[PDB]
Amino acid sequence: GRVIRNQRKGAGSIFTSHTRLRQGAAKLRTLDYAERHGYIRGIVKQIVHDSGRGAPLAKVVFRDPYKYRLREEIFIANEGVHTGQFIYAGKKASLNVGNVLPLGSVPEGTIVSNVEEKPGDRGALARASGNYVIIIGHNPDENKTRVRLPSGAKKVISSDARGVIGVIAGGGRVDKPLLKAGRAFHKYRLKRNSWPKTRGVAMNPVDHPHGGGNHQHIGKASTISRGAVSGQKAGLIAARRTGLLRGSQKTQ
Amino acid sequence: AKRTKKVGITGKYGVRYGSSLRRQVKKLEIQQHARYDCSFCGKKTVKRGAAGIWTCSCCKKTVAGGAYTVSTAAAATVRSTIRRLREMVEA
Amino acid sequence: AKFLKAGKVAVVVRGRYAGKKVVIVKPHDEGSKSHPFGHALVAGIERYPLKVTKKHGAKKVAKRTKIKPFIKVVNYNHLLPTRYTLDVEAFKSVVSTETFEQPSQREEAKKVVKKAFEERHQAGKNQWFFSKLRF
Amino acid sequence: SKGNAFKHKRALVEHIIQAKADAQREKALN
Amino acid sequence: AREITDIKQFLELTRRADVKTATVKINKKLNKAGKPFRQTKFKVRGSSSLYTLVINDAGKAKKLIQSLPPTLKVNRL
Amino acid sequence: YATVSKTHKTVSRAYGGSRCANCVKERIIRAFLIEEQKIVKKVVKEQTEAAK
Amino acid sequence: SINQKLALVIKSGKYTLGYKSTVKSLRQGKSKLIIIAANTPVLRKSELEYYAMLSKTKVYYFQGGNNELGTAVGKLFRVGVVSILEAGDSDILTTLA
RNA sequence: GAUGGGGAAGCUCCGUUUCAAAGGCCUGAUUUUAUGCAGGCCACCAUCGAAAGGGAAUCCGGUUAAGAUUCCGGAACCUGG
RNA sequence: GCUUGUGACGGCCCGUGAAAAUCCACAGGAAGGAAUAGUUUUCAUGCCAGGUCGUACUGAUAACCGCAGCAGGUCUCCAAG
RNA sequence: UCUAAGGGUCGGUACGAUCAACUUAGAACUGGUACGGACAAGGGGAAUCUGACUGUCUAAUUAAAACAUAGCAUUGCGAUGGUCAGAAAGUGAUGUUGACGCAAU
RNA sequence: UUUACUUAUUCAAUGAAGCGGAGCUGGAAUUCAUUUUCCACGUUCUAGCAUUCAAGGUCCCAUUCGGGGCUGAUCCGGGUU
Ligand SMILES: [Zn+2]
Repeated sequence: GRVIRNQRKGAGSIFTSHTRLRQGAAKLRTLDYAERHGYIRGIVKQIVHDSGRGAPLAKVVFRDPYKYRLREEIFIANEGVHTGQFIYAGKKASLNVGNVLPLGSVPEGTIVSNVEEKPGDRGALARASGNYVIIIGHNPDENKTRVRLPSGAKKVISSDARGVIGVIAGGGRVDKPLLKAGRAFHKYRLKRNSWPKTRGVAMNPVDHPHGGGNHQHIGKASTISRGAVSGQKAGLIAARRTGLLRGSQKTQ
Repeated sequence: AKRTKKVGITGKYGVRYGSSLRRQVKKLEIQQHARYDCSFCGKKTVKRGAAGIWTCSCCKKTVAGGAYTVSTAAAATVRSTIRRLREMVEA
Repeated sequence: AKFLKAGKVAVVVRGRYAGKKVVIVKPHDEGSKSHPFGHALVAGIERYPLKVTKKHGAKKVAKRTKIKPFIKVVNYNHLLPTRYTLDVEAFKSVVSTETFEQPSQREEAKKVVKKAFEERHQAGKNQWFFSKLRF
Repeated sequence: SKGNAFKHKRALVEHIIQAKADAQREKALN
Repeated sequence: AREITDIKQFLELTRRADVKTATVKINKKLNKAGKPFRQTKFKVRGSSSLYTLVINDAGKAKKLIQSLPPTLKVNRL
Repeated sequence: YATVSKTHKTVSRAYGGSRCANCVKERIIRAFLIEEQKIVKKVVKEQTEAAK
Repeated sequence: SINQKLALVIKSGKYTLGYKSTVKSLRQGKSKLIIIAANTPVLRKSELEYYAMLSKTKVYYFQGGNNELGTAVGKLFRVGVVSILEAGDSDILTTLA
């Protein structure tokens, strides 16, 4: 047969990310002596839009503690954050929207975003528009914070990991229909080459396992095992359930 | 004189895309094109550009909000519970 | 009440002297043909004395502490009054409405204000007035 | 005059004279 | 490419120790509302630019040529 | 700008050819008021602990 | 409350509206009490406090934005600061404000 | 696409600020002589990549069998010193 | 009126629509400096120099690619009544 | 061949003058009843099957009901990860990404 | 089968900047001979400002124009975290 479409994405030739107009990597301030022993004040100079990102960015400038210069950071804007607002980042910062605090020094039920997985990686969770995590309980001895991830999974991470108070701005974006392929064309025009998508059932047997036949049908079970091979993982991979669920979701 | 009965702003789409899809877009396009009050200067000059960014016409204050509304109802109750937990620290 | 008098120190916020501290000498509360607005005659600091330490000795101490004054009529809306004060009767008469209008008497007026500001920078008098405003 | 209210220049002058007549004739009775 | 208005400073241009040539241009122009007059142009060729003097009075023209230094190559017309 | 003289590129003021003469007035009032409040901030604190 | 005390000074006393004229009245020392809206910018709010401190003028902080401060003084426009020069039948200058 | 490195029997591959001891800049001291040594700085860390992107500065008249915003005449401007 | 430049605005986006070399300004006050005379080449004027390669012509129903002096194909500017 | 209406500039409780636009409407008269006179320039209606539509492809026999599409739904994955690439690698794509996301249908 | 460990190995960060231990100062805190214990230990109305091996204090040079220690800024260990 022929190398199928999902196998060619790993080569990275035309499937790379379109990064010309992006404003830079959105990261928290580097964890230094000031943040783990006090706080540092930053000024939101301007809120700018990032190409290919649903959420807006915030350019916060800090003073370098060891050299006389200005250090401009690229934060992800939370709702309520405005230009000129003072942003306090550190262990002793107050509990206000836009501030950056370690999760060990926030109360239970706090809503935070741009959360570090490991302390010092500068933000890994609750990062897309309209997303947040909930601080469900603490653990002083064997210091770990239990959080509620946006997918609903419960995770245990260190209490020294930092996070931005509030919810990521730009929520409710996916609540509006695009109404046409043209608006969907410009959306993927700035992210990567993954649109439009041809169905594998309408392909040839060389191009997809679902291709071929006198009728457009898959032919075999679309549930693909986890231990399968590249070129076989087409369709539902390691699916523990299929079909439309009768009932509700959001497990308590 | 009122020119359309129910399509309103979505009259530019003609007869395409269905009535129900056009109806929910109408609710969000009205929100994203309307003006809002500036909490800092008190003027009705807040307008949307580059969704998630809300700029006051005068007053140069730019506030990060929702995609189609200046304040998301989810963020409204978050701003309250973040506020509520804050009085338990000092008092 | 009336707090714009001959004693109070004011800060100019508009025009070639913004951010520089002045002292009001002759406040004209209301009315003048050449100035239809409330104004006051002030004397200020154009070039503040430089930071001097004990390592500098006897030749540049007299150089780093050279004060260049100026006299100017300033609108009340262009002044930022302070709660500080500065003794003014030392040079109250050398500056007036007639020191302008044939400016040849301005340089004679500035010399008296200069030497009065030199001797009050001496002996630690009004140390806030001779400190340059950083902005 | 922004909506229409006046089909040309002459209709506006006539409406000015008539409205000024309606302004001074009510002053005589006050 | 530069016009000169004052007569006294124009003589200093002719003795700048770098100018060597000068031209006198005679033009026939009409008055604002009357008879035509004799307008003359005195042009000094400097090292970097050309200085011109437009004299609209014929009486000033004849006594200004007398004031030109003899060490200048004056080109009539 | 390198060819033209100095007076065409600046005005006779602090932050002359850099700011619009209105943000200059704002940042002088702000400089004076914050520093004035800063020394009021310390005279309040000076006897706050001493009067415990 | 404060609102009906503000209604008396409009029709029985002399007052001043706006920022520029409030400072002019406060430099002249003709103001007895200034009222500042809640949404007034802090840089302007802190300047009025410093100006009133120099003239020994009481400062009252209105519990509302400039949109309703003008409503209190009976004006359809928004007023950021209200200056009281001479009170009439009101007792605002003798109340806790 | 080199270097430092890491792969590969090897032709060579990965990688581009990368697990590196990765440099020259204003000078001032010298009056033996040429540029030793004295402080302070700056850490960007090869290079290639557009005759339609970015970009220091020229115009008019005349002229050849065939050349010119390039030659001639006149009048300018920029850069470096 | 046509072509074009430009200004102030308005509409559109789950699309908000390059980078760098380079030049300037400001903050800063290091250093350097006058009165029997010293300090300016971002003011005016004066002096010198500006190298290397390309530059003709066609650009198409005959100069390009199609076996060719082929009704095919091949980017763009100027636009009278 | 005429008529009416639509403007500009100097003097504006005695408003007449003067210069400059093709626009529309109306009325007679006239002809071998012709007149968007050449040029230019929609056939229309009543239904069925089918795909929603704009769009896309078999360059050189198939332009379609085929593909794409918005919408809808399912699945995998919280980074010591999901999917994929590489002979190997202190190697890479998504990823200047983080579940309103990416990946597979 | 669990658990513990300095380092081997692995992952991440940072122009390897403040780690670990002890000691000061205060207080919460309670004394049953005295501290048998625990946290703090310069910045939160405001789109200003923060750099010249730091001013000050104190001690040296050979007074001359300036140069150098301690402190300001606790000490100890070189395990970058
Ligand atoms: Zn506003």
